[PDB]
Amino acid sequence: MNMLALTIILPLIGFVLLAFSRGRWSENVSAIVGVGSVGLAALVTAFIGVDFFANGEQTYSQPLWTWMSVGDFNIGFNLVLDGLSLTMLSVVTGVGFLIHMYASWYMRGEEGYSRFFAYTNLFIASMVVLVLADNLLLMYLGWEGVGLCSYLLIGFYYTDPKNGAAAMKAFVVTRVGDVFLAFALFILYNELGTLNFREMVELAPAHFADGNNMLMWATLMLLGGAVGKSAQLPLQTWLADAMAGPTPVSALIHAATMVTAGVYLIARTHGLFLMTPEVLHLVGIVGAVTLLLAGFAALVQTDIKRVLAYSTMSQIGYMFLALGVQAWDAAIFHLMTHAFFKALLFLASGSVILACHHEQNIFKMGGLRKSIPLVYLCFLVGGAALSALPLVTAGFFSKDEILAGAMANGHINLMVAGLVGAFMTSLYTFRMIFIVFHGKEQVTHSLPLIVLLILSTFVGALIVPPLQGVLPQTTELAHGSMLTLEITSGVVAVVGILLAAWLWLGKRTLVTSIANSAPGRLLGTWWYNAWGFDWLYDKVFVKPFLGIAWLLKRDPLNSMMNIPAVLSRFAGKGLLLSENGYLRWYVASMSIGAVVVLALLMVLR
Amino acid sequence: MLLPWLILIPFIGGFLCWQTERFGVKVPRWIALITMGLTLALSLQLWLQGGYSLTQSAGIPQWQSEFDMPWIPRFGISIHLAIDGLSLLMVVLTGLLGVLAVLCSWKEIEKYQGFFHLNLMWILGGVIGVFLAIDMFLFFFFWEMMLVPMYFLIALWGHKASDGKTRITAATKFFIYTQASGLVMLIAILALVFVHYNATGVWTFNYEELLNTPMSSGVEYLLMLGFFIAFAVKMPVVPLHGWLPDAHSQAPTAGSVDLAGILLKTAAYGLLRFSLPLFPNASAEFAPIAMWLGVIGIFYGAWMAFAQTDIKRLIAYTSVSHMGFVLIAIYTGSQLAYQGAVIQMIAHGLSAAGLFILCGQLYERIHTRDMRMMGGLWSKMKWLPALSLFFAVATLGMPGTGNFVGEFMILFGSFQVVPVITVISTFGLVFASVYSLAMLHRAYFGKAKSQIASQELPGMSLRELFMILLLVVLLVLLGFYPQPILDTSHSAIGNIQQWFVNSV
Ligand SMILES: CCCCCCCCCCCCCCCCCC(=O)OC[C@H](COP(=O)(O)OCCN)OC(=O)CCCCCCCCCCCCCCCCC
Ligand SMILES: CCCCCCCCCCCCCCCCCC(=O)OC[C@H](COP(=O)(O)OCCN)OC(=O)CCCCCCCCCCCCCCCCC
Ligand SMILES: CCCCCCCCCCCCCCCCCC(=O)OC[C@H](COP(=O)(O)OCCN)OC(=O)CCCCCCCCCCCCCCCCC
Ligand SMILES: CCCCCCCCCCCCCCCCCC(=O)OC[C@H](COP(=O)(O)OCCN)OC(=O)CCCCCCCCCCCCCCCCC
Ligand SMILES: CCCCCCCCCCCCCCCCCCCC
Repeated sequence: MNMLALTIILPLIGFVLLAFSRGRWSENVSAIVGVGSVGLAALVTAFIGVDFFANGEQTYSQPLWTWMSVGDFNIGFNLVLDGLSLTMLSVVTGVGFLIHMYASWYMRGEEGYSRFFAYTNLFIASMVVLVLADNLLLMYLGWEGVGLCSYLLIGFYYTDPKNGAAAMKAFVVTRVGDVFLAFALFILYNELGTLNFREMVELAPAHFADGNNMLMWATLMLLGGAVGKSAQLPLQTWLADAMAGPTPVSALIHAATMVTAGVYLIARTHGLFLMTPEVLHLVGIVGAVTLLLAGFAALVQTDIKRVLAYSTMSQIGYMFLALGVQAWDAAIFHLMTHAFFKALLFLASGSVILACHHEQNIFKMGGLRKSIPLVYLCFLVGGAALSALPLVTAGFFSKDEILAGAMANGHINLMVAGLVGAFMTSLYTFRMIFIVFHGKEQVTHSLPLIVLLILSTFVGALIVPPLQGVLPQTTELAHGSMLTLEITSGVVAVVGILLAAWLWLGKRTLVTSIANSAPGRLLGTWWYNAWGFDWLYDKVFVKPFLGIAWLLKRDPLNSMMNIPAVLSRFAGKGLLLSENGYLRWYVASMSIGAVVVLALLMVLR
Repeated sequence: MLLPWLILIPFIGGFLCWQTERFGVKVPRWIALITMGLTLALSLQLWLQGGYSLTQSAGIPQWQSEFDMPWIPRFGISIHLAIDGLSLLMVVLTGLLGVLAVLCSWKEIEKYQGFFHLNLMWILGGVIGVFLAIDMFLFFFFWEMMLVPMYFLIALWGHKASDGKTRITAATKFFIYTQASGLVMLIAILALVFVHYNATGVWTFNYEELLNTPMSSGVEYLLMLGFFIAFAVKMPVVPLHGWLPDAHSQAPTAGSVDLAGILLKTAAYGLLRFSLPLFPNASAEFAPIAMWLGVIGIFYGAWMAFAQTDIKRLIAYTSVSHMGFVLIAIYTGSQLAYQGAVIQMIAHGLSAAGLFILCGQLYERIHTRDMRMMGGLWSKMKWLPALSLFFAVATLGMPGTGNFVGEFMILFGSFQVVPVITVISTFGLVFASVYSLAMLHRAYFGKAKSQIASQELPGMSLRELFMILLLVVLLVLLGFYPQPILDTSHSAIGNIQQWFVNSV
């Protein structure tokens, strides 16, 4: 278990080597370095899990050095490992290893190969730092590393200014959420005097026995940081534009690293959120609203990648609902299963966009099952797991546990919202699948596809998270009650896919009747632009920022301090009018001064 | 004992590099490099022999080294030098920045390089003397003496593409600002000395004797106002800030002048050393105005840096924002915020030094500085865009670099003191990320917007790459292991904080 720091050291070494290589190395050597770094991280993680289960699942701590030490401010470089940290360490390492294999096949002949692999290695290292951190400041270091690597990888094609604008907007939105996280850090250190999570859980109910407003503020700011990183309300707008990057970048962001950081922050500080029930209720409400809005947005999207983005938004909203109903185990189970099938869907979409020309609309594509059937069945199982198809997909069991935890704690409305979201999820997923793959035609990568094919089924559901002794157990349900909820969820999913097949498989006449209707056009244009959130954030934040910058670009304070210079020049030019060179005026001025001096002497005598 | 040599070795080296020009025109750069190496080695030996990690706070005065020699005994004026943790850290930073400034002017083989290097040596010696003098008249003397070579360097060796008259205007605005503010400082020094003389009856100009002075409220407020006006011009603090982009834009193209005396934060050292201990009640009353001026400086510098089409003016406004952060930290009264201010000072010096050297190299490569005439420089340059990305990431407060560490202890201490200033400054950090990304995407990303950026450019030499990688390594080490720097400056910061809070 002593090799816990190797999971950070090896991706850091790979990133440094591939950054200082500067593309001088061959493609095979760069691929070997990057994929081998992430694979050695995965192997060290596997050995760590073996040794973790061999010792009876005990929480381990590995300190390296003390980061900062000023008075009571003591922050250290201590890694921690419990069941949750091991769970998403395994998720991040394995999914990143598969994505790195797929990207090593995918980016052959691309400019920036070593730079891409260095950035992804730094992404992996930052997320391992995030999930292994014992305190909030080291987790903040991993948090900002995740944000910076996402910004660098989204705008990987730096020649296109749209990619750069998308990366800049994603970095700004994540940094606003990161500022909210720092607000939580400042409040927690000011109240408790420590930043270690276990020490907060120990010393919080004693300190907050009388007043709980500051703990409420800290948990609210933690929720703000979580919705900033996990793309929820009100900081969700960055993902659809962040889609503009490469495909394995999207797979790493939506499956392994970026969107799971908020869920990690909610689940790791579960004690502090348990001390603030209203904030946890707000987490559940935010998750429900985000999943509903994401489904309604993805129903009308005209691209595969945007549909997958809003599907990621909806499933992160599902996880936030699970956290809000105190179903933590269901949230982490859905975390790993959604990582598997969303990685599969994104890699399959990248294969599709490689096989079918350049980027195109979904209505351009049709009947693609015959030409590319392997990635068609990859899309089929990934959409079945996304839509929670019963008895064959791990997503069904994950959403089943989420909804069982939702209704087991009295959250009826959140369960209803989750069922409606599952219905809409099946609707948009099979709408995209039937539009793209049905109609009329117009070894490096096969192994990760095979692994994500297997893990998207119930084989992924066979993996039980080792979360006993870390997160509290969800309250159990009556067997008939969860049987009824299971059959209701299966009925909802099956009627969703049946409605999608009735609407989009054949000649879309009922679909084009709704779409070409004026209220249908209005609702489609509303949902297609992310419910006008980007428009509002441009008109409320971006536009006055640009206006203030344009107003201030002449430096008004510099002119306000240049006022006495122009006053001095004007006064000097005015005083130079007395020196006209006339002797009679000089004698007159001498007499004038004589009268002035004399009169001043007598009035002040 | 070593402190007089720490001051006059730059002066003697400047004299020798002026006088050695007849032996060859490539000689004075070697003399300047050797002299700055000796100064930095003396500072490092003082760091080793000081034992600063094991030094505890014992109260002002507490100097790990001292020196005294009478200079004008009529007024009780002596050349009085002293070193402790914070002063030695700033002297080491000055030596390192002077070494980088000498190495950054290696390729200038012009016919009057001896005067250039003598002026550089005199600037660095004046900065060291400012960091070392605990006699108020000597401190003011160094404070104004380090600016005449700056004026002559800007006005004569400045931006050769620009006309001379613009350089004259910029250098004259800089010198007028600094000298008028320092004249207000000298008036404050004289009035404090006369208050001491009326109270006790002995002529003195020593900071140790001027600490324990009996005085009323309102005169102390005016005296602190004079000191703060001088430091706020030098810091800079808005609206006394336009000399910084005016001097940076018309600086010599190597960027060594920015490293020599501009990027070394003598004003924050003066605020910590002289403004707070001599006038604690006035500083406590001025703390809301100081924090709000820092907030306005952060956001004004952010909005100016985003609006700038020029790289040097952009980095100048980044400096304005970061010293707004430091000014916020200085008046809180928290030891954590003070240590964060010291870390932010050192890390900002390193990061802005890297940014200025990279901008100078970029201007040497492309012969223009407007950002609308470049773009997509990642594909046309070998090392410069990657290091520029690292330094811009450093300036926005990214962990793994000391800027994040410094301003985060600043915000931690500030939130322990005042929450609203902290939250508004943290949105200022959002603005800082905004302007850093704006500079990166205007300069090195996108398509080429002119003809010079559409062709390949020559790469860096071993010297430039060595200096930039040294700055990168130092910034990464400061970001990940800042503990020796905190332990060096812990005693003096504790003395200043205890004096500030034990009298209010
Ligand atoms: C209910 C609300 C909940 C909170 C919501 C918070 C929303 C935060 C802001 C989200 C939107 C960020 C958009 C960033 C876009 C960046 C990309 C872009 O559009 O770049 C264009 C421009 C590029 O600059 P340049 O290269 O000079 O110009 C070339 C010509 N275009 O670059 C620009 O124009 C840069 C524009 C930057 C604007 C930054 C605005 C930050 C606002 C922070 C507000 C935080 C509020 C916190 C809550 C307060 C509650 C009281
Ligand atoms: C915080 C406020 C309170 C404390 C203030 C402390 C004082 C120091 C800080 C403020 C300094 C302000 C200096 C403003 C002028 C800077 C110098 C300058 O701009 O010079 C260039 C200018 C000529 O430039 P140009 O536009 O080309 O003119 C064509 C000439 N043929 O040259 C000219 O136009 C002529 C310059 C004449 C000399 C400079 C002006 C001195 C005026 C007195 C300054 C003292 C403070 C006065 C009160 C300040 C506000 C309260
Ligand atoms: C050519 C034309 C253009 C160029 C020239 C323009 C003008 C240049 C000169 C500008 C400055 C004018 C003089 C300013 C100082 C005034 C001093 C004063 O009025 O003092 C009165 C009083 C003295 O204190 P007293 O009450 O006697 O103390 C004993 C009680 N125990 O004091 C008190 O009771 C306390 C008073 C405190 C505040 C006095 C100073 C105000 C300064 C305002 C601007 C600065 C604001 C703060 C800093 C902002 C950032 C720089
Ligand atoms: C344009 C740039 C320059 C700025 C303008 C020029 C300077 C203006 C200074 C204004 C001073 C106003 C003083 C008003 C009260 C005078 C009478 C008085 O009450 O004196 C009190 C005291 C003498 O009586 P004593 O028995 O010594 O009592 C000890 C008191 N604790 O008196 C004393 O002990 C001495 C009082 C000294 C007061 C401070 C003087 C210098 C302050 C720094 C510079 C001015 C403020 C900063 C710049 C402002 C903006 C430019
Ligand atoms: C004044 C300029 C400061 C620049 C930043 C310096 C930051 C401190 C770096 C110290 C070295 C860190 C790496 C080696 C640690 C060795 C520890 C040995 C004893 C355990």
